[PDB]
Amino acid sequence: QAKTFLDKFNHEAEDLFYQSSLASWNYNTNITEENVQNMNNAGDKWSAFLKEQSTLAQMYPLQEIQNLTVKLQLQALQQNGSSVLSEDKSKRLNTILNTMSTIYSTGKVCNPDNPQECLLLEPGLNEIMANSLDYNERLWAWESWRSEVGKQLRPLYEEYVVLKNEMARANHYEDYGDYWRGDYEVNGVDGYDYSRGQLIEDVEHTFEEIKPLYEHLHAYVRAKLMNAYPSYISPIGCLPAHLLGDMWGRFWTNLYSLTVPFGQKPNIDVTDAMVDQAWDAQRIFKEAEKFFVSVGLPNMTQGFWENSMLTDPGNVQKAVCHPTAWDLGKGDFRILMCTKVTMDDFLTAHHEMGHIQYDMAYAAQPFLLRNGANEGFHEAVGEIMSLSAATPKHLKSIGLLSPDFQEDNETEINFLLKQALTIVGTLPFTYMLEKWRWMVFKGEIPKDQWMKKWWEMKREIVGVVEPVPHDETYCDPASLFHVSNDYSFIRYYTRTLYQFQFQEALCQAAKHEGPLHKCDISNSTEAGQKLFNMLRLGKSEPWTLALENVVGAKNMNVRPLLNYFEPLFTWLKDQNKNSFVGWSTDWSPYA
Amino acid sequence: STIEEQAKTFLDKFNHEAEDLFYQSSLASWNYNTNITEENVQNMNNAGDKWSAFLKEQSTLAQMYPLQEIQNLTVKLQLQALQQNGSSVLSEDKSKRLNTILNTMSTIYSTGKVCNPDNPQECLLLEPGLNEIMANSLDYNERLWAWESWRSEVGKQLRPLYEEYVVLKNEMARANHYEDYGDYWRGDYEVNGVDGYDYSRGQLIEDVEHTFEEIKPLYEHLHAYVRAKLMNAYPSYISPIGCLPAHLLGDMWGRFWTNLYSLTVPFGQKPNIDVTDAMVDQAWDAQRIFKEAEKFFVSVGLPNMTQGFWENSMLTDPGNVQKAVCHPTAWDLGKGDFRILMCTKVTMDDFLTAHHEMGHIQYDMAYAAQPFLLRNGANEGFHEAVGEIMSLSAATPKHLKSIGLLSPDFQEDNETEINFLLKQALTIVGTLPFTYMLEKWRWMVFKGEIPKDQWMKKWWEMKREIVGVVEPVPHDETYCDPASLFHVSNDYSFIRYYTRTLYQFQFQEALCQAAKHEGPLHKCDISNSTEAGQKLFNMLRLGKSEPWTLALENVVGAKNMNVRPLLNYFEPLFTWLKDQNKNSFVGWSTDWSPYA
Amino acid sequence: ACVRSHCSSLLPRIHCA
Amino acid sequence: ACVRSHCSSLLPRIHCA
Ligand SMILES: *CCC(=O)N1CN(C(=O)CC*)CN(C(=O)CC*)C1
Ligand SMILES: *CCC(=O)N1CN(C(=O)CC*)CN(C(=O)CC*)C1
Repeated sequence: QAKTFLDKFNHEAEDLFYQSSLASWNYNTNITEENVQNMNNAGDKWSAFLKEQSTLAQMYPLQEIQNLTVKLQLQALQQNGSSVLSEDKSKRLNTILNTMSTIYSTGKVCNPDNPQECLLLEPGLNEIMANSLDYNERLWAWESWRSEVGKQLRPLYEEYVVLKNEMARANHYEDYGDYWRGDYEVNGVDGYDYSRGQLIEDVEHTFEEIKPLYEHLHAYVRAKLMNAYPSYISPIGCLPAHLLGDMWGRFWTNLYSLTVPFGQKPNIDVTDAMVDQAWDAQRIFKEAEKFFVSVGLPNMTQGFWENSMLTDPGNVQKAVCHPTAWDLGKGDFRILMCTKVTMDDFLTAHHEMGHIQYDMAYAAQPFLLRNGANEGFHEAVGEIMSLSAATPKHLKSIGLLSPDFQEDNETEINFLLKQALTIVGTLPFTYMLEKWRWMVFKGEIPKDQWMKKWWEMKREIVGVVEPVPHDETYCDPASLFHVSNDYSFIRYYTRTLYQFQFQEALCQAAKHEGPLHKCDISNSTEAGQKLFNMLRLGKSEPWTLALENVVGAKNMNVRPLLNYFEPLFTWLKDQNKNSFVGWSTDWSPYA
Repeated sequence: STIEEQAKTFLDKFNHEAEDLFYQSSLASWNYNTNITEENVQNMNNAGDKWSAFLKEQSTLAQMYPLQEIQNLTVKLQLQALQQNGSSVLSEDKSKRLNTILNTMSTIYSTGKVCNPDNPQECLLLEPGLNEIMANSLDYNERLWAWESWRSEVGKQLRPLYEEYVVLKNEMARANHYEDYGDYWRGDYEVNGVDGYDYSRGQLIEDVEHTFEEIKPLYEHLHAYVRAKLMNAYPSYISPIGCLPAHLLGDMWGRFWTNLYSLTVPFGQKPNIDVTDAMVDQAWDAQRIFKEAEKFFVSVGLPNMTQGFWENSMLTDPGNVQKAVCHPTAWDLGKGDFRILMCTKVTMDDFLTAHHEMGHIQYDMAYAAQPFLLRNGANEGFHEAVGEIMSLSAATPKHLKSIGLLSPDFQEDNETEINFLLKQALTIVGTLPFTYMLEKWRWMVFKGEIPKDQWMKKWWEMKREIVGVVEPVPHDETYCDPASLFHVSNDYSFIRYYTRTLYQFQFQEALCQAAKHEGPLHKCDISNSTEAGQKLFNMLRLGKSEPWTLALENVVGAKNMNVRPLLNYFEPLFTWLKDQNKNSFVGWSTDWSPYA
Repeated sequence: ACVRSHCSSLLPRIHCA
Repeated sequence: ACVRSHCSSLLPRIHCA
């Protein structure tokens, strides 16, 4: 009975969903107030059709539904569309929501040294927090950003919590955090179920195993940063938060120049090759498509090459320059990426193309089931590709790298140390943030000590010390995009641990021999059919069964990640043998 | 038409047939509980079924109206009740199993009989056989035989069923987007979206705990003394530094130490405060005791009982002809119909029970002012706390003297005062650590912190660590010691007893301040106080129309449960007990056992 | 699965309702 | 929060869709 109901929805949703996606793409490609007008016009249409369908599905009992796939479908609609919130409060939130997003995008700080010269995070402040080597220059940027944009968000955040919880609890969820964690929840599949509490455990247990690895990178980076900032860094204390190559130390990738193990060794810079062979965007995307075809995967549809924007369209039309793969539907797929001839963009292209591959694979799934098994699955599917392509082997197989090079090990430490500055560094950051938010939702943290706790936790879990005392007037947590734009952040913990689990499995299927950090799945029908098997499922099955289908494991595991960095581990340990490791939480640069 | 109105049209149509069915069911239920007959059961069932059906169809129809589109605060609450309490969340077959599990789990606690080894044919049931020994017997071996016979001859029949129950219960709770069945249960104490009076399900766990940590000093010092005396009754069985064997506590589970007064009385020389003799010598009877209760309530400004109450109630055992269920029970049949079932007896304990049961009838009538759906208590711990505040005042020497059951020349001495408080603690401070641990276990079990491979092991680890009560014989996972209690085997929450206790002392602390009481709170009689009766009546009428946190503030001047009152009540005991044990060991070895 | 309590006791689930 | 994603990024909430 409800089956037919779905058919109707599926048929109409497609035509409606497509217009909405196109309107958003068009606006992103061409920022026209009219594009917004159609986008918002369509936006309102879907928000209605869906809400309209919700009650219609709510008119059916999942209990009676014996068929499983249909139940999973029905689940979504009914578990959505409800306002479950006072029209007055609903408006109060949507406002606060959009207000905080704007203050982040519009936020601007003015150098008291040039009270005229003001910089936005993108790209003025970010450029200083990615490249500068002056304590005072880097400090003003980090502080001013929080001493202005953050303090302003603070009371928006406070009410955010309040209205957010009320909606969550109105749905029987302990708090907003427990709602977000419901992303991972499974119920009804014997031997594949999962609890919104298991996660908070599975994440703290696994992190215990990472603490050591991290402890030395932190000890090594500090060892090095000491040469750069001698009068501002202690051998025993935490890392000042403003010297970590971001606004927030999300990643330390921009510290590789100051933390390169073996300096005069062959700096990997395939970007120069790409120049010296007059490369272009078509080459980058085409090169990738071959790799996907090399593993037994379909070729990009023509619409991709004709509808995608892989270059900045000049001053004649402005666009949202953020690498992004799009699943519009009716078989339409596209990539918006202001591409440039750099290895970074080279690798990013594969990452985005992987999302496309995933979208194309689960495209056959019922409309509702066309989504990643969980929030971290898609991000991982793209990371594994940029991981295979970063391999010296593929670079030669591509011939951006001359077959003169000696894999060596000084080079493997150079390759792993950098991979770590971006993959491991984020985990102490990812974890402690999603914790601190999770606690604030459960209400374990009083408003009066929201920042004191935030920095106690930074100092303790991430060995990072705010360089200026921060009162409870600030909202440093919200000085980061994801926080102030109401997006979960434990995707960037689950994907980082899922990625290594898939690679190891695929490499074993590819009969790869030796270290995993050198595994290029390029040319492996088996390591492709297995991955595809998972992508095709989408969300038709629990993420637990999918992970096992691929990696033979039902839950996340750090071993694969620990194996990938093990060689670095040993080198680090040795390198810190005279060095003290860990940090004294009760030291700060204002000491 | 408007939704808020289409709603009215529906609720108005619903509340019409609701009032009729609820009575039809509440009536046949009474007819059975008083005269157990095949027809009375059939009628009871046929009724409860028709109602359960009406509620289900109405619960579904109700969801059709969303709440965000209703501004009227009252029809909102009503709808939330019908919509939220819409069961059938589980599949028809799964539902059918959990029900059969519950029926079988109850059939076996009630039908459970332990066979005296002496008579492989003779066998005893919990009531009356086994409870009598576990309440009066002073033979370590005879008390242990029953204690084990209960968990090893019935508890083991439950272990398998309770495991399946924990599964289906968690499926249903999680389907409602609830973390577990324990979180669903804390659901009752939850208030979402009332600026100033909001309560999370997790605040209850934080509140049950932080309050308990303040009780530690007292129960520790009571424990010390009780252990010191029990030694003199069992000098070959009791470590001067250990837990109390779980069979030697005056209960089958040790829930209350009320029956250990004969061995714990501080001054047995002092005269008893029981007046069953006076009641007998004055030829009192059920009618007299209940009439004496109505007078206390009228003394405070509350209404007199109804005519149907003195006409349809059953305050005396029907006899052999009519077979009845003698459990102190206050009914609300709907349509201004209120009755009490009690096979009353001429005793001080049955006199005080009536005051408690009558407080329930006062409440049931107090909120008839509310619509059918808000015609309930603020929380599962409110109705009990009410009935208890009466018996707290009714059993005061002031009240007894003025009822003419205690000589007007009686002497309230420190010595008689302490006998009272102590007996109070054995029943009050004692059941607290017992209740906290039991639920704390069930929560952890439903949450998933405790694997089935260590259910019983954790049960006794907790009993030792929290309750300073050790098992006399070691128990594997074949046992279900917790399930050996009616509440657990009958699917009932238990924290209601932790909560009600804290509220009652806060209520009395205030209702007395209202009666301008001078000295120690334990000798406070609110009788003849209209001001106090009004303040309580203010909350009594609200019923299930406002946040329990508001109901509390209306009578206390504060919005959350608080223990400082309870601590002031027993403060004279605490101070004396510290002194008593000055030459005794306080606290306990978790590790020591009888079988070491 | 119950809004109004038809009395103040916790009766045996067996034979009740 | 929303049934189907039309893309793979997380775009600011102001000018979102
Ligand atoms: C609405 C259900 C209800 O009133 N109660 C459930 N119950 C049962 O025994 C149902 C089989 C225990 N209750 C009572 O004892 C009421 C007299 C409460
Ligand atoms: C259905 C919503 C969705 O696709 N996403 C969540 N989200 C937003 O709500 C944007 C306003 C971030 N996403 C995107 O920006 C689309 C790629 C994903």
